[PDB]
Amino acid sequence: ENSLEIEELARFAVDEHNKKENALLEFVRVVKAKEQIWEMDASKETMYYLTLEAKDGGKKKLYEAKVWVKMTHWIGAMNNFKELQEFKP
Amino acid sequence: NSLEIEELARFAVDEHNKKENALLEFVRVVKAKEQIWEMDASKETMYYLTLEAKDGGKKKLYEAKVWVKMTHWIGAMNNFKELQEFKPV
Amino acid sequence: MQIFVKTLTGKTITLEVEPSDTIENVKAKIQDKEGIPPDQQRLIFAGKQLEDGRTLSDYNIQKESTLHLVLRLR
Amino acid sequence: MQIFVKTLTGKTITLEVEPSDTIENVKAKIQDKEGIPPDQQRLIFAGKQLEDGRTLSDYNIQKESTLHLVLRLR
Repeated sequence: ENSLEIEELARFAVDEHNKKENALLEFVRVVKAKEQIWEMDASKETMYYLTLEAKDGGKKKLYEAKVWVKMTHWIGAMNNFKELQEFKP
Repeated sequence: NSLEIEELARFAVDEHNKKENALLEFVRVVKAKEQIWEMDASKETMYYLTLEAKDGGKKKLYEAKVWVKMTHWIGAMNNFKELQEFKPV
Repeated sequence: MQIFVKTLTGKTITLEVEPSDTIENVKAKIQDKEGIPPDQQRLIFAGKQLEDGRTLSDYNIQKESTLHLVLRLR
Repeated sequence: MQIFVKTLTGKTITLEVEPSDTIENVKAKIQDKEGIPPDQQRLIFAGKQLEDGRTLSDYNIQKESTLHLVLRLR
């Protein structure tokens, strides 16, 4: 929800897309970010819709990826699950 | 790394304090031993942390056992960690 | 009332229950709808493991509340 | 051989299988031992989603390998 955590989620999106399509995208930066959050007491579900710039052929191009991140914690433990939901130009 | 172990120890202390309504003050990590399971993707870890914590205000020594399972597949990553046992020396 | 049951990954189902109903009955509903036996269901709410003997109102599980479900694999 | 199936929390069950067995058959073993319907079982290995049609040898799931299981509530 801050620019450091968004930077890491964007690098996650680009890396996972690269591994999913055998692409070789060079992450440049995150231009815009939109998020949907549910913040139930002791839980945080988040769908991140990040529009970032990455250079596919060496020249920058613009892609929007949506990464799902669910932070579930209970009295003894916490889970942090994240999942790349979509990558698209 | 010593930061990730420090954060796992603070995790153990926070979760135990929440488990017994105790108020233990994390001091430092003195000794750490871990058992690691590896595989192509997931890395399972049982941490046996010997930490210093203040009970009444004076430092005391506690041994904590944290189970940490990081599971990631194409497109996603899971990070589950769980305080399995907390006991002094 | 309607409540939600989610897993650690965010998969969600919705069950119609009453605050008089017991956690055993809720787990039986999860068995009927999704097919997971109640002996495998470890239900979580308000940062607590739920006991099959107590009711939803005991744990202050109001209408439209969301629980989380972790598999036990007994 | 014996293989492991673990959940995201680190709870582990063990199934005795042969490399000829199918992911559908593995999910049938999981149903028999733990009772979770195969249609709810999404099996993960080597950073890949496992399909009910392919075999363990297709995925190079040798002895003492571990799969992961995520509940779907589909």
